[PDB]
Amino acid sequence: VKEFLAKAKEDFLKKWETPSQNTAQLDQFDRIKTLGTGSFGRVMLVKHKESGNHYAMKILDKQKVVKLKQIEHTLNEKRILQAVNFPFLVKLEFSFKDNSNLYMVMEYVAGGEMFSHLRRIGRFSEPHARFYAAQIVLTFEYLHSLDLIYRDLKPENLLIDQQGYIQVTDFGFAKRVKGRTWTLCGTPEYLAPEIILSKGYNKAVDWWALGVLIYEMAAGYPPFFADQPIQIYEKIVSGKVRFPSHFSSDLKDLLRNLLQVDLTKRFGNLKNGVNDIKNHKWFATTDWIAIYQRKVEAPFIPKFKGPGDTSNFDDYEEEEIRVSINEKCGKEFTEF
Amino acid sequence: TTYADFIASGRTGRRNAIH
Ligand SMILES: Nc1ncnc2c1ncn2[C@@H]1O[C@H](COP(=O)(O)OP(=O)(O)OP(=O)(O)O)[C@@H](O)[C@H]1O
Ligand SMILES: [Mn+2]
Ligand SMILES: [Mn+2]
Repeated sequence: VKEFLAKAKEDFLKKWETPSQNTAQLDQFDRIKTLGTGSFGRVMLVKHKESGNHYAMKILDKQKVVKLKQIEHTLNEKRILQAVNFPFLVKLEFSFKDNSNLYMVMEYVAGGEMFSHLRRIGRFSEPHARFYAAQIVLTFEYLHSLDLIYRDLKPENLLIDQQGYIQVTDFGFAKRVKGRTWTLCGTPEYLAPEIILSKGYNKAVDWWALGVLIYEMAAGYPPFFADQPIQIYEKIVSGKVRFPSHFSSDLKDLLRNLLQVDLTKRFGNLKNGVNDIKNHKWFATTDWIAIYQRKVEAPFIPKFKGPGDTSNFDDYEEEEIRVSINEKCGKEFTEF
Repeated sequence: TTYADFIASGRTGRRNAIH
């Protein structure tokens, strides 16, 4: 693992220092249907004309990015995503910009959000949850080794591919940082207490978020929920967690160590780092190399009808993609 | 039950990032 990460860093740093730019243009694609929206972007299924391949095109309105104070975040998002390379990270295939918008064209992950399956099924079995959790553990090990913090782990940002494995999308809050950072960002249910309390924080927040994810996958609801974010934050900071009756003793132990307010006690953040998690009893059956090599049989594989099938995604209201004859925010996004 | 309370709550749909 230590040789692997060393080589992986060399590869990442070359691309980090000299990023890819302007590798496609809008008229090379036919836009088909919206796959998802979020606070910032719209992601559309598109067909690349010259190849016939389908992709997922994230479209960011430059003026909205500026309004929502996401300039640096969006530049981070693209710079990091074009530089990373890992089996459970979605691949950025092209990126480009026009007068009005920024575009990031990713591999289309057709199995849908984990979110939709989780809500429909209700909850995942512990082996099912563990399979996904192991992929996230390996991905964070990779990202943290590159000095990256991810900061938006949630089922809505996790896609299921044709083999039933996870693809992490949405690097909107990802940041390369060696020290502390202070930005209040993420999604309410998944925020670590130290973010809420306006403290400097570090990559330990991703391990907290993993605790929340595992809990939600196995329970079918988050460990801290309420009608409004303010009410959720009060629950998070108190830190009191109650577990479903069906949770194994091993799972409860793991979660007590991940959903730990005390940073000196939180798994992932101690002397042994990620190995405290990898060697925990809950993961005793996990073959970590087999997961990385994608040789483990997935517990669930979504139904796939054919190329361009969007059956695993909700329907969204469509909007015209507008491109002004005047360049917007040219200097701000020069490096994009 | 906690499940019933969650399903009757206002945050069972997709959650977007804070902004
Ligand atoms: N590569 C992909 N393949 C298929 N669908 C995708 C892909 N990337 C994103 N999506 C879908 O589009 C949605 C929105 O994308 P994304 O999460 O990047 O937008 P956002 O505006 O940054 O969201 P957030 O509010 O969480 O910050 C995702 O939740 C997912 O449903
Ligand atoms: Mn998202
Ligand atoms: Mn985002």
